[PDB]
Amino acid sequence: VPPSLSAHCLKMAVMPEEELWKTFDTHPEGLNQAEVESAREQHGENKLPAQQPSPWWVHLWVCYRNPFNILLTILGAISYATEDLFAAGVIALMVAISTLLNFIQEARSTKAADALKAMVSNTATVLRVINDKGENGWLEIPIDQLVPGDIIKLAAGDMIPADLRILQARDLFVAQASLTGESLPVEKAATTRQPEHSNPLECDTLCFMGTTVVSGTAQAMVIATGANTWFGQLAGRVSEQESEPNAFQQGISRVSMLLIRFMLVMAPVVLLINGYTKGDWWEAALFALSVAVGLTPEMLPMIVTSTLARGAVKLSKQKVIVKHLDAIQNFGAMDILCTDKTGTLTQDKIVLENHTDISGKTSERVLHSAWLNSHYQTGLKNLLDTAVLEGTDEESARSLASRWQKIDEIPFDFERRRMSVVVAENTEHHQLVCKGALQEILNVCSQVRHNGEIVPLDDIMLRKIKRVTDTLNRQGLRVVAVATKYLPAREGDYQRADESDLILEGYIAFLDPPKETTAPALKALKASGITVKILTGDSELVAAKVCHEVGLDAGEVVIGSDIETLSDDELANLAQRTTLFARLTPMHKERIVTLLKREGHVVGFMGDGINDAPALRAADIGISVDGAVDIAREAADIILLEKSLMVLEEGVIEGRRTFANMLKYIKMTASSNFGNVFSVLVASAFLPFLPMLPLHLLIQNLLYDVSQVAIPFDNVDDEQIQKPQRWNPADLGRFMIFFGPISSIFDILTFCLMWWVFHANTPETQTLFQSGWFVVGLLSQTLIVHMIRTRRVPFIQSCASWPLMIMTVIVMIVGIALPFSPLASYLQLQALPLSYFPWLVAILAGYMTLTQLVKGFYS
Ligand SMILES: [Mg+2]
Repeated sequence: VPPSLSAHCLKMAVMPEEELWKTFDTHPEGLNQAEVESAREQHGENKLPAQQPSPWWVHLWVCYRNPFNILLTILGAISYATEDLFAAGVIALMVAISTLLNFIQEARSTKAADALKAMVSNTATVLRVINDKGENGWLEIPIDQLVPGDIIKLAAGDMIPADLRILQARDLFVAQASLTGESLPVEKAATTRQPEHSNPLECDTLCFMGTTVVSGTAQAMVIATGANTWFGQLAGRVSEQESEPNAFQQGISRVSMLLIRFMLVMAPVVLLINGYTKGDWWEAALFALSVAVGLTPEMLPMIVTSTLARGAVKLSKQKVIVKHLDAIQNFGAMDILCTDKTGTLTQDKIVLENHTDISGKTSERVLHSAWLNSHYQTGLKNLLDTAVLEGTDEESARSLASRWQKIDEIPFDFERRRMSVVVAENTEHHQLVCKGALQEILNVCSQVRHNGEIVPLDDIMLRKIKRVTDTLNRQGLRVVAVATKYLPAREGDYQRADESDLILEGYIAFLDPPKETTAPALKALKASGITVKILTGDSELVAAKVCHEVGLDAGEVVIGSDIETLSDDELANLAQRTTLFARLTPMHKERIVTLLKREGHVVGFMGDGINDAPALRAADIGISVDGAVDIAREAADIILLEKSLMVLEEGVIEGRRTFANMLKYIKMTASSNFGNVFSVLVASAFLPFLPMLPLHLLIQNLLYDVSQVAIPFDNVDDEQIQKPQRWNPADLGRFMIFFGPISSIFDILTFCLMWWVFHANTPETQTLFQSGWFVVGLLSQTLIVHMIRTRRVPFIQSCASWPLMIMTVIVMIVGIALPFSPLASYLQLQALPLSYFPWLVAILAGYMTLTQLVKGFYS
């Protein structure tokens, strides 16, 4: 920070507002097109939404830094060094395919996740001159067009586009955690109320760029733009913009890290045992290359990405359009679901039930009062208005339409949460009818009609009305109170201020029948381990009653007022053991989701509201609907076609299947590779030659992975997808430790069979031995898949899908017939005598039966 720029801000904050208009050449009405153009030409332009794009060459490097590709490149270069061009070329092709696949996937991710902030859809509210004749108005212009000395208006949830001086403010609060480091918002006043000057960042009359407005409204004037902002650049995200990678790529990286760990503790050991026993350190390093390449699945990223892609494709037919590949991983493992009640628990169809007055008696004059407000409205079509319109009879409707004529209408606004319609049956007096939320109705009503008699509205009547609508809400009934007022005829236009001293004729009640499909869906969601939570903005009574029909156990309720007082940890503790949250603002939903995220649960939020998008952004997975507002869809992570918990439940089941397959392949390949590597290690000392060469091991792995291409099409047992899928190397390591030595035992048997029975006990005839262990190693690896895929019995209690069973047969045929081919010469393999095949079959059958029997010892 420059000291010179640290004094101009203080001077402007302490400068009188009277002289501020002339200093920046700004008028109270605003800035015209010519004035704005001159200011832009002279001072410059503000921070443009455009940012530095990632070059094609630069993106390839970050697309390559992942540890798996580094390990593969190291192995390929080493194989090139040790006079092995074929293996090095194959490894190079594998790493190139991996890089291209990661490239296309990362381009898709960048399309899905361009940056932390779009900075393009963000605009600013400026006065300007819309009519160009001094009429002015309100415009939504990009922040880049904000010139210095421009009058702007601030509202809650709007980030500061540039440095501004507060001219007028009404309870304006700004979160300056980025600049000042304080999370607590600092109130901003029109005049500097701070006693001590010389603190430009702490000045209450100055707001800097990069900060947001927590609450309140204000009208400030821009003082700096472009590089003149105290933030400086605030847009130099040229490189390392996506510091956090996909959780999917993170999973692949940690899986590769486990195997790298195993290599770094096993390859040196082999180098020692064979290399000290014999003394040929070149062959010792060749053994080290063999063990290092033994456990390194070549197409691990290819198979995992294929599995996730197939999951995403088959979810598309289940009305679950998943945006990103990574989203499936979080979708399977999700265990807490936070949804609003309207549209998921209850169908959005809203029928009308009852015509009660303040006394609760069924009164039809309340329907007469309500019908005019709905019919004589010219605003946006309302489904509730059509409901109350249908509620009334046709003859009475025609009589009312003939008797009354529309005069004026008050549009519905969130500030008052009410809408009023002015109608008149004659030219002497006019009748104003207003409907809305109950509390806002009593706030504007001073008298009520009790049993058809006008009575002053005292406190006892307020309490009795509160009790009766409390009973209505406990029934599950959305109460809407209707108010009427008689005023003399006038030529003026009625405004929101005219809704005062009205007479509350009665209350109308509406109910939402819960979806017929939602009860089994909620019963099944708990059968999948998913805990359903309701974060609803409606009344606590209505939500509690709604939870009863569906079958969800409301238990004790939590009101959004209480959660405001609590801190992060206590609120997280409360939210862990509570199911329903009511009377919630969007920030409350975001905070509750973030606090639920802490303990490790993968929390997903489902919403289709305009203000619901930040909750979608915060959660581990944001589920929205195609029929929602566009911004929510762009901020989501799964856009299912229609709001239904049955569709989401089936989507979760399929997203668990995709995870079970993707993890099952990892465990199978890791265990088999570790078994082969262990066998190489234990027999490294005794064999004067390599058990199997790297070119032999690499081809075996490639063919096994080709047989692993059908894994995404496998049939997952219902036991696997019955709980959230967790991914941790702690269990992968012990699975490898258990299921490696079982393979190593039979590989030792194969070593002994070659050494003694077939007399391949001389380094001049190592090819028969090396070739011989290759056929059995490649056959057993693919054959053990059917034994170890399922905890239950291998063929009579749980079978495998056709693609998997087939590809296994094809790879077996390729492996057996590979030595009997011209390709044997280039692969350093040779033909095998017919006496081998019965021994091969015996070894494979023994390995299968043994492994199936031992299998029960995991638990
Ligand atoms: Mg093996």
